[PDB]
Amino acid sequence: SDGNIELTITGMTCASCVHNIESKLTRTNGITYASVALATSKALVKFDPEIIGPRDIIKIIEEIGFHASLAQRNPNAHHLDHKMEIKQWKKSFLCSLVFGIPVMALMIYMLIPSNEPHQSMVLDHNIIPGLSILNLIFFILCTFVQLLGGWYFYVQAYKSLRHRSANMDVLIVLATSIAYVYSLVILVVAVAEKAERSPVTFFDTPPMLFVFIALGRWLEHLAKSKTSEALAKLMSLQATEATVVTLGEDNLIIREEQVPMELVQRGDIVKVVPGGKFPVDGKVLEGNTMADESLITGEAMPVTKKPGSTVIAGSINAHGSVLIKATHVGNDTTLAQIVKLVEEAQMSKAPIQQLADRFSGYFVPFIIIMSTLTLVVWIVIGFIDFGVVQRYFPNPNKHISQTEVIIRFAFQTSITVLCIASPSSLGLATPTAVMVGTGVAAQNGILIKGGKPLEMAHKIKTVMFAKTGTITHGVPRVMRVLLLGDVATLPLRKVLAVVGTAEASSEHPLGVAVTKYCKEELGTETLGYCTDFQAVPGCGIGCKVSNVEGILAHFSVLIGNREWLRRNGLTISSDVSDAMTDHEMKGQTAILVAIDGVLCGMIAIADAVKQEAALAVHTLQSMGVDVVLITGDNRKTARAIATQVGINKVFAEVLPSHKVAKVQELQNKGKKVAMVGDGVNDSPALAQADMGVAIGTGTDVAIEAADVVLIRNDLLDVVASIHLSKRTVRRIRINLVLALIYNLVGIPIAAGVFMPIGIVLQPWMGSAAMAASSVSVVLSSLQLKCYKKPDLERYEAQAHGHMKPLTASQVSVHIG
Ligand SMILES: [Pt+2]
Repeated sequence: SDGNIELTITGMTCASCVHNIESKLTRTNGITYASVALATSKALVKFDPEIIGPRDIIKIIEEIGFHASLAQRNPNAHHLDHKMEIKQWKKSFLCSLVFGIPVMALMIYMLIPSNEPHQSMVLDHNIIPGLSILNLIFFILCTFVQLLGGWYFYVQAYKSLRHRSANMDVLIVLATSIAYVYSLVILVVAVAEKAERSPVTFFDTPPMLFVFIALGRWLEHLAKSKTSEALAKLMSLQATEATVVTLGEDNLIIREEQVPMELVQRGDIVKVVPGGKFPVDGKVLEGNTMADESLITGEAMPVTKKPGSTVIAGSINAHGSVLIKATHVGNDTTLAQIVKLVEEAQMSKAPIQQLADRFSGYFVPFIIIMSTLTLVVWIVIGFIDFGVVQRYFPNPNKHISQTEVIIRFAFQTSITVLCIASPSSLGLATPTAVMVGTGVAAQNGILIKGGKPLEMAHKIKTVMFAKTGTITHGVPRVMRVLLLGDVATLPLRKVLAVVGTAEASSEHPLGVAVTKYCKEELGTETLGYCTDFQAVPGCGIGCKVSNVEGILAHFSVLIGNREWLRRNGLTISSDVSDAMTDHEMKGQTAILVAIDGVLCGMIAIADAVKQEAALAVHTLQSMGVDVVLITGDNRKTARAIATQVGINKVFAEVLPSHKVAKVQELQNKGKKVAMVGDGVNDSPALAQADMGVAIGTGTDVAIEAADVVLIRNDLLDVVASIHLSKRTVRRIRINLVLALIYNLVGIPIAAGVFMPIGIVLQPWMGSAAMAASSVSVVLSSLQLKCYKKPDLERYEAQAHGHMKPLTASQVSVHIG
């Protein structure tokens, strides 16, 4: 609501444009944030709304030199497809192959000596003093290459040089221009002086530079396109046509229509045939069927659906034809929300990613300075102290004087050094790994958002679980109802009816269960009236019940915890004090009933802890992560459930009001704490925590407090979320090393420092060793896709043997 804009930018090729754009925008006044995604080719900028407008931002971007526009909503396939660039680079490589074969054949013909040559390689027979026929062929071919093959690089360098910054094609244009001009000058000098020998010239490298450049830039885009498979599959999964039906009286088909999604609205009725996708989320009206959504939520078992259930826009129907009423259409569907969340997942760049952006904006000038320094130092060392170099070039050649060999060596070693740098491999090391990790997570239910939580989960030491809806099933079962007061004037029917009618006003999770229970044993569909319903969260409810004859034909009611009756001034007895103890330490909480000050009786209410809770708590304990449980229930109830799962420290009697101070005090020691909440209920608690985990939120992934969202209601996915985040963060570190070892080794070698050992590279060898670098970085990222989701028996394996039981004695409780 702060005028936060999202833009799409076309034309970002080099990895150095991101730093330029971000610095130019942030340095401009009135802007506090700017994130640019090279892979997605978009931008996310927030600013002060009144000072500047979106058109001003577009104008600034156009001034920088990029074409930008407002973000579109549905069309994203071509951005993530990379079709145009792959096709163009493949076409360019095939086009440039026609001039790489002849020069390569001529070069290889020179090297291998024939055992019985026809004339002993007279292909270098001079015709005009200084101009051999070989050099004529090479000159013609190189002129055609420069006037026909390097045009695109010339255009890119010209458009980048119009502004202060320099992209990565400057290196290519400089290399080719120098290798052309020096050779042309030396050839003209040789011809004019009428020398007998044609000097060795630099007319062979431009033909071999462009072939390797195009091959590298084609393979690199072909490898990139495999990183966006998850987004491509998710986006190209929603349907575009629906079968609109109209119901006369008894859901009878009046008529049929086919409508696009942009015209269908909420409340419409649509039918699906077997084998067809559900176009819109909605409520099942009639018909029994079952559908599988393994491409949406990641589960393998196909869910069964009955009239009155919900559907997911994207699942495939199997049995029969079913009519449903549309509820969410368009951007409101779960699939659209998932796609959007994953899209802005690659926007919050990590600090290491920001450093990598900063380093790659100051790379090309560094390479140019290093190349010029190498050229000058080689010339001066050759011209001043020839002894050191002639120790390794001792041969005296009459055809070319020793002055001319030093210059040629200096030029060769100053061209190879700037022809071997690979800024792109350093630029795209981390973004590809981040994208692949997020996609492989999203295809498994875990819905990690943002790049910061990726490395946040690496160093978390304490995890925090809530009780209801997170550890246990969340749908409580009523065990039994006990009566403590009178039986004649307070029969079972009366007390259950009045408590059910009293709680019917409320919506607290445990009370709806007891109300529906009361309905099911009394068998009465009617109910009375409740008035003066005082509802204090975390304390209890107090009210009065009227119209008590509705159910009894077949009243100040105070319901709450023990202190709730203390607040209303009700006495303390001993038989009631140990009444729930028989059940309280068995893991079922108990609610006490007192109407008009009369201790009517007690009810035991239970909710079963999920099976997975036994192992998920232990794996984190063995993985090096501590665990703490928090709840607002009684201390004895927390103690019982803590032992059943194995958490030593618990925070009980926490009223739902504060629930942030306990998180606050844990973070006060400098450690990192992440809480596993439930969603809309515990939004303030998740936001304060460093990483928010929202578990069991099906088709409600639009959560802003939490930075990690889990669709399936499984505690083991918490383990997989941490276990997969570590496996990703390690990949950036490995990727950022291969881009530094290669550069800090390929520069000295191309600088000719290894001359005494006797290893020197011609420039064409300085490009074939660069195209392999860019692809190798991407190929190291794609290895993450080989990730099998661990199964229940998988965790049973490494956890087998050692499961240490614990008793309530070694269980601490809260403080204050
Ligand atoms: Pt380059």
